[PDB]
Amino acid sequence: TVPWFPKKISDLDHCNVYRKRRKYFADLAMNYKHGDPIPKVEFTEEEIKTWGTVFQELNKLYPTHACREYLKNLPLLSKYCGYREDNIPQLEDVSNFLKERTGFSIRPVAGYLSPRDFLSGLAFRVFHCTQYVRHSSDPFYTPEPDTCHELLGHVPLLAEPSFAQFSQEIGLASLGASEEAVQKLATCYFFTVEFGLCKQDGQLRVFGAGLLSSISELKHALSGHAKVKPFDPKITCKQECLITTFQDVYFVSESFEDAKEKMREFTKTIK
Ligand SMILES: CS(=O)(=O)c1cccc(-c2cc(Cl)ccc2[C@@H](Oc2cc(N3CCC4(CC3)CN[C@H](C(=O)O)C4)nc(N)n2)C(F)(F)F)c1
Ligand SMILES: [Fe+3]
Repeated sequence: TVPWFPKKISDLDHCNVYRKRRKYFADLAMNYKHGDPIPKVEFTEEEIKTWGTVFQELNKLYPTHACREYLKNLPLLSKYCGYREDNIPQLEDVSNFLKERTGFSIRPVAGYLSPRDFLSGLAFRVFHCTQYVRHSSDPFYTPEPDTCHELLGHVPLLAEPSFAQFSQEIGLASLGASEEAVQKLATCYFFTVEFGLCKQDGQLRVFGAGLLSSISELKHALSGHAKVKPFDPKITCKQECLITTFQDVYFVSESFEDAKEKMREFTKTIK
């Protein structure tokens, strides 16, 4: 039997200091329903400092590390959505920017959704995003997603039509699929959207969001010390997704158009 899956965007409704603060964010996400403006947050001074460190250090790296599509959209976000060292962008603002650019929108989320539920969001061009800020003790890498990761890792590529299409298609393929198919698609997502490298004018560049928000892993990924294989869905889908550490291997796509084509061939075989 086919599992429940959303048929319209609203069906996604059916999917000590620091701890106290995290509960505040978790409630904002839990109370949200489709159609609501995403609640705006007044960030603390410490939170803004953490953002500023992350933002300043990553922006020194992007020109030499990030793919061209990332770099194209990054300045648009400083102009329209308040991306600056001294200001944490709001999810509602970013959501409205994306809706105009590619039809993508944001929903706040408290922590992880299942891979099935997360991917189902992408089918409607909805990206579930956290709103809290990583703990100030390690700005350079965090093992759980935070708003810095969403805003600097994901958003600039969600604003690119080719990438938005690629992402949506992973979601669309997942809807009502078998457990095994969802796992394979989630793994493909992990090694493209989350931790992908691509080749542009012969150089290795970064498009993975998890790399683009981690000062330390971004540098590691292009350092020459990392293992690197071609993106090939039938092989890549078998690779373990790790969380404690830097990735043991990265996959290299040729372009967003090519990765999209490879996923189209692949998803035929898992229907
Ligand atoms: C999106 S999906 O639903 O298709 C999917 C695919 C594969 C696995 C999972 C999944 C699901 C659950 Cl319920 C729990 C955990 C995971 C995976 O965890 C993560 C962590 C994850 N982070 C964690 C946080 C950083 C960024 C990336 C790492 N450093 C960054 C930084 O410092 O800024 C932030 N990103 C993904 N996609 N999955 C795990 F299996 F553990 F690796 C989800
Ligand atoms: Fe992510």
